[PDB]
Amino acid sequence: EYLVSPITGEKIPASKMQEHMRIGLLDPRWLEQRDRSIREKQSDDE
RNA sequence: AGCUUUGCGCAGUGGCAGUAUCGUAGCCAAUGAGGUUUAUCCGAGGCGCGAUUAUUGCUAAUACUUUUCCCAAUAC
Repeated sequence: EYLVSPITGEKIPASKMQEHMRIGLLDPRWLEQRDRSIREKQSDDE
């Protein structure tokens, strides 16, 4: 179902539109925080 | 042709509070979250996890000496 994105404007259909609204608004700082957590929580000695 | 309403942006001028702000390729949620009162009634976010000066950035405070010139006859 060729819809319109209020973020980009591409023609995303009915079902994957919802996921688009969860990804297109995902905070870029979340990626940095998750990579920081991986780097900090996996370099620890037992 | 002004007047005006709603929502959304960009700003400007203020006021208020730092026990709160944000994140959520984690989960659940109008096919119903949560319900202590008004329950054959109300009606949205909630939980877990994470960051932190209980939002985050800047700006400023916490010192003087290198050089470079020299003495001499109108004489056996």
